[PDB]
Amino acid sequence: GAGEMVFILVAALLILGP
Amino acid sequence: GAGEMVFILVAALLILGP
Amino acid sequence: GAGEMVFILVAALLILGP
Amino acid sequence: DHLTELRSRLMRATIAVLILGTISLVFAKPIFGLLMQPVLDALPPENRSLIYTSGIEELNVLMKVGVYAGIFLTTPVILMQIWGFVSPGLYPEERRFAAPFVAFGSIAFLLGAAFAYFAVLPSMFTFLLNEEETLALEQRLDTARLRADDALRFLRLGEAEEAGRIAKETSTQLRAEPAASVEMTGRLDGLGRLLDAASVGYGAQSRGVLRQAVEKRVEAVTAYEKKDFAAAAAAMDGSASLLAGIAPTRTEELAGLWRLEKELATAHAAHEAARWTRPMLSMHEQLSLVLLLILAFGIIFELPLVMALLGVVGVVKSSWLFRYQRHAFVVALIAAAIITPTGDVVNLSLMAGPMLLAYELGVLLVWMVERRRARNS
Amino acid sequence: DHLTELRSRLMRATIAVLILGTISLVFAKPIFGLLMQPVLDALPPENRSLIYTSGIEELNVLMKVGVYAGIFLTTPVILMQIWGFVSPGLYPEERRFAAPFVAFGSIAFLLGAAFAYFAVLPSMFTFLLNEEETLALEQRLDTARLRADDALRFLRLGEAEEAGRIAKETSTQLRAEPAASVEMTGRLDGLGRLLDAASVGYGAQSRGVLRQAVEKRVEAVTAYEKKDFAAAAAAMDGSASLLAGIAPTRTEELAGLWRLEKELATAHAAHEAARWTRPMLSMHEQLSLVLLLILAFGIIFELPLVMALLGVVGVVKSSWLFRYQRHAFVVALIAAAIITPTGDVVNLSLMAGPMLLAYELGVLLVWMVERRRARNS
Amino acid sequence: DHLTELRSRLMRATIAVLILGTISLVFAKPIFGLLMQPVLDALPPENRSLIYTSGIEELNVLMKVGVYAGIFLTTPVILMQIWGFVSPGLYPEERRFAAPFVAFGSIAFLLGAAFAYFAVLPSMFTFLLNEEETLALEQRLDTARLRADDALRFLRLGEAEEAGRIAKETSTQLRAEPAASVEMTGRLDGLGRLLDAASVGYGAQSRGVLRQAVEKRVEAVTAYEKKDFAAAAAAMDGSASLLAGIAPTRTEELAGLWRLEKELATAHAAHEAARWTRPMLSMHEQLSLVLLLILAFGIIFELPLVMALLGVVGVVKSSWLFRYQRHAFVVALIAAAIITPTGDVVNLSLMAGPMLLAYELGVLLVWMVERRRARNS
Repeated sequence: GAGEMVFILVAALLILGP
Repeated sequence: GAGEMVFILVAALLILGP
Repeated sequence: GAGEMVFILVAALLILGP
Repeated sequence: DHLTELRSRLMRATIAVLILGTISLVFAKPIFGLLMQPVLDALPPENRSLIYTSGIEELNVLMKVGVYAGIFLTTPVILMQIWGFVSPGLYPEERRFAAPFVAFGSIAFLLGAAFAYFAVLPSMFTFLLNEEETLALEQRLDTARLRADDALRFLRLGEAEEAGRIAKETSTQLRAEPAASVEMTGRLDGLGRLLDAASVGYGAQSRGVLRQAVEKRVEAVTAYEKKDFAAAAAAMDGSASLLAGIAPTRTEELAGLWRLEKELATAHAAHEAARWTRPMLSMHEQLSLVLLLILAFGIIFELPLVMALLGVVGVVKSSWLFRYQRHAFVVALIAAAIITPTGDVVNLSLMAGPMLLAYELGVLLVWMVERRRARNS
Repeated sequence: DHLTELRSRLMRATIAVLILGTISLVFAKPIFGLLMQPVLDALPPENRSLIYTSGIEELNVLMKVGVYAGIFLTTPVILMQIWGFVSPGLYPEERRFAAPFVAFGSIAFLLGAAFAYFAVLPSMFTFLLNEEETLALEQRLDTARLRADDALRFLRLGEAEEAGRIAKETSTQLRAEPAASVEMTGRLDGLGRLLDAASVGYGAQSRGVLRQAVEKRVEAVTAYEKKDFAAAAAAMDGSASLLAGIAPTRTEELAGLWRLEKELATAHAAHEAARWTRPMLSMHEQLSLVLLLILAFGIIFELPLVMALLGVVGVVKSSWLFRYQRHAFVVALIAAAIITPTGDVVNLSLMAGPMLLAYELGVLLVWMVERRRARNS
Repeated sequence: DHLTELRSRLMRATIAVLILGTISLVFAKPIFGLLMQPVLDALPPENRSLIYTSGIEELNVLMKVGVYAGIFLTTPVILMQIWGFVSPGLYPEERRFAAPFVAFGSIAFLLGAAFAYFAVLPSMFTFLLNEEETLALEQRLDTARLRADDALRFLRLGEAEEAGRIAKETSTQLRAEPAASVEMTGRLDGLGRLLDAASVGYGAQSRGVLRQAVEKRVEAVTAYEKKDFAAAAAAMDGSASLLAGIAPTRTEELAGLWRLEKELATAHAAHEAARWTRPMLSMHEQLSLVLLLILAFGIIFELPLVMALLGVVGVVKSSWLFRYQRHAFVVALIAAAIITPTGDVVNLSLMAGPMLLAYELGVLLVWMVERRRARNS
C-alpha cells in the first residue's frame, strides 16, 4: 500500500544519509 | 494501494490537461 | 497493494520469459 | 504515445462520471437496498442482517454505490469517446455507424449487469451463504426443545404419563436422526428446568422430596465450582433420581424426561462443537463483491460485442490480437488489481478471470466475423 | 533537487518520532481510553462495547497510538527543521523570529487537535452512531414487554381482571404509537408464556382445561414442524380460546392478553425486519478514524498559520502559490492517500478535503497579509 | 543485472508453486483445521468460534492455504534453483555438495515451521487471546447466579430459611472477592425473578400481599418509562419490603435475597462496564497471522543455515555481507511488506523482525565458520 511504499522509500533514503 | 495509485495518476494527468 | 504490485511484476517478467 | 487527445477524452469520461455520481448519490439508499436484497434473501430469516464495522461505513457504502452508478451510466460516454478516438474516415460509408456502436455497447453492458444480478447473485449467494446441513440439525434441535418444553408443561400440570410419552418420542426421534464444562453447564440448566417444572406441578404435596432434589442440585453446583465434573454428574443423577420419587407410579416417565434433557444438552454441545465458523456479514465486503460481479459480467457482455463491432468495420485485425494477447492479459490483470479493493492475489485472479474470458470471446468473435467475410468474398 | 540537507533533516524528524513514540508507548492504554471515550459515549449504554477482529489488534492499536503520539509531539521538531531549512539570512533583523514561529505552530496544532477532539468527535459520533428512531421503537417494545410481564404476573396471582386491564392499556399504547416462520416462532413463545402463567395461576382448580390447551399447543408445534403455518396459527388460536375457559367470567380479559402477546410478537418481527444493519464497531477502524480526524484538524489549524507566518517575513509569495496551486493540490492528495490506511478513493477524498481547506485558508491569509502590508506602505 | 537465467528459474519456481498449490488445494480444509486448532484451543470453550466477514472468505482462506502450502513445499525447488544459479565449478570437488545443500535447507525450513507451530502458536495465542482476570470474574458471577437460582428454588419450595442462608453466603462470598439505566434494568429483572419465585412458593396463601408487591413493581416500571430512576428504585424497594410480608417470621431472610439480587445486578453492570473490548475473531486475519508466523520462523531457521552452507564452500564472504548489510536490511523490509497483506507499518516491522534476525544469525554463522577455517589453517 501507500504506507508500505512510503516506509520503504524512507528506509532507502535513510540508509544512505546526507 | 492500486486504487490510490490510479487516483493520483488520474489527478496528475488531469491537472495538466490536453 | 504490495501483493498486487509483485503479482503484476511477476506476470510482466513471466510473459516475456528468458 | 501522445497524451493530448487521450488525456482530454479521459477528462471527458471523468467529468461524466463525476456528474452522474452526483445525480446517483440522491438515490444511493434505494440502490443499496436493491443490491443487498439477494444476499439478505440468501441469509436465514432469523439472522437476516448485515453488520457495519466502522462508523462511516454507511457513508463509504453510499459513496461507492454512487461512484459505481456513475461509472455504469457513463458507459455510453466512454463508448462515444472510443468511437471518436478511432476515426481515420473509416471509408466514410462505414464511419456513419456510430450510433449503432454506442447503442449496442450500452445495451450489452446493461444486459450483462441485469443477467449478472438476476441469475448469478441469488444462486451463488445461496451456494456460499447457506449450510443446509447445520441449519437442518439446528431446526431439529429447536423442534426437540419445543417438544421438551411441552413435556415440561405437561409435568407442570401434574401429567407425568403424557410428559414421559412425549420425552420418549422426542428421544427416539433424535436418536433416529464437546467440552466437559459446556456439557456440565447444559446439564445443570436442564436439571434446573426439570426441577422448576416439578416444583410447579407437584409442589403442593411432595414438598419434602423436591427439597432433597434441590439440595442434591446444590451439591452439583458446588462440585461444578471446583472442577470435579464427575461428582457434579453424580449429584445431578442423584437429584433426578430423588425427583422421580414425587410420582412413584410414573418414576420411569420422570427418568425418561431427565434422559431427554441430558440428551438435548449433549446434542446442543455437539452442535456448538461442530459449528466453529459462524457467519457475520459486513456491509462493505458484500457491496464490493456484488459490485465486482456486476461490473465483471458487464465487461463479459460488452468487450466481446465491442471487439466484434470494431472487427466488422476493422480497427483490430486478428493479427494484432494474436501478437498482443500476452500484453492484453497482463493489462487486464493490472486492471483487475486496480478494481479489486483487497490487496490479495486470490481476488486479483477472481477479477481477472472475467476479463480474460471477455477477451477470449472477443477474439473468437473477431475470427468468426473474419472467416464469414472471407467466405462471402 | 538535492538530497543532502533534506535527507539529514528528515532523519532528524524520524529519530525524533522514534524516541517520542518509544516514550509515548508507555502510556498507550490511557491515551487509547481517552481517544475511545467519545465513540463509546455515543454508543448506547446497553451496547457500549468495541470488538477486535484480530488477536494482535491490541498490539496494533497500541503501536498506532504510540506512532501518532510521536508524530504529534514532534511537530515542534519539524517546525524547527522547516525554519532552519529556509534561512538565507532573511534580513537578519527578521531571522531572529524562530522561537515565535515554532511556538505558534506548536500551539496551533495543539489547539486544532483539542478542538477536533472536544467539538467534532462527540457531535459527529452522535450523528453517525445513533439511530434515535429504531432505538425509541426498541425502548417502546421493551416497555411493552415489561407491561406484558406484569400482566402475566397478575395472571399468575389469579387476578384476571387486572391482567386484562394492563393488556388492553398496553395494546392501546402500542397501537397509538416479517417472515412467516419468525412470526410463528414468536407467537409460539408468547403462547408458551401465557400457558405457563395460567398454569401457575389457575393450576390448582382448572387442571382439565390447561391440559386441552397444552394439547392444542402440541398440535401447533406439530403443524410448525412441517411448515403449515396456517394450521399452526389456527391451533394457537384454539389453545388460547380453551385457555380462556379457566376463568369463564373474565374470558375477554384472557383473550386480550393473548392478543397483546400476538401483537408483541408481530411488532418484534417487524422490528427485526426493519433493522437489517446492526452496529458492530471495531477497535482499529475507530482508532484510525479518530486519529485521522485529529491529524486533519491539526493540519487545518497549523498550515494556514505556518503559511501566514512565512508570508509575514516572505518565503512564499502569492505568485508562487498561484503558480503551484494545482501541484500542491496533487501533493496534498498523495499525502492524504499515504496517511489513510484504507485503499479507497472515498477515504482519500475525505482526508484530502482538510488538506485543501488548509491550503486555501493559508493562501487567503497570505493574500490578506500582503494587502495589509501594501496598504501600510 | 541480466534477466535471462533469473527469469527462467523464477518461472520454474512459479510453475512448481502452481502445481503444488493445485495438489494441496484438495486437502485445504484439513490443513485449515490443523492451523486453526491452536487459536481455537486458546479461545474459551463457551466461545470457541471464528466468524467470517465475507461470503467468499471460505474460498479466500482455502486459496491462501493452498498457495502457502505450495510455497512451503516448493522450498526444495527454490533451493535447487539457488544452488544451480551459483556454480562456477566451485572447485568441483566442492560442487558435488548439492544434495546436502537442498536436503539441509528443506529440513531446516520444516523444523522451523514445526517448532513455530508447536511452541509459539499455543503459547502466544494464550498470551493474547486470554484475559484470565475478566474470565475469572465472569465465572464467579455465573456461580453466584447459580447460587441465587438455588435460593430462588428453595423459596419456590416454601423454604425461606434455606433461601436466606444461601443468599447471605453468596453475598459474603461476592463481597470477599455503571450506567443508571442498565442498573435499573438489571434490578427490575431481579425483582421480577424474586416476585415469580414468591408467587410460585407462597402463592396459595399470601395472594393479597404479592398483589401489592406486583402493583409496586408496576409503579417501578412506570417510573422507569419516564426516566426517574430514583422513584423506580424506591418503588422496587417498597415492592421487596411488601414481599417480605408473605413470611413474617423470615422477613430478614427475604430481605437478604432481595439484597443479593440487587448486588448481582450491580456486579453484572460493573462487569459490562469494565469489558468494553470483546473478542470477535475472524477467519482471514487469524489465518494470515498463523501463516505469517510459520513462514517467518521457517525463514529464521533456513536463512542462517543456507548462508552458513554457502560460506563453508564460499559464495558470500563476510566482506560482501558487511558491505551490503544496509541494502539487505532494506530488501528484507520490502519483502516483509510484500508478504504482509495489511498495509500498516506495524505489521511491516513485525514481519521484518524475523528477516533481520535470520540475516544476523546467518552473518554470525558465516563469521564463525570463517574463524574456524582460519584457526584450522
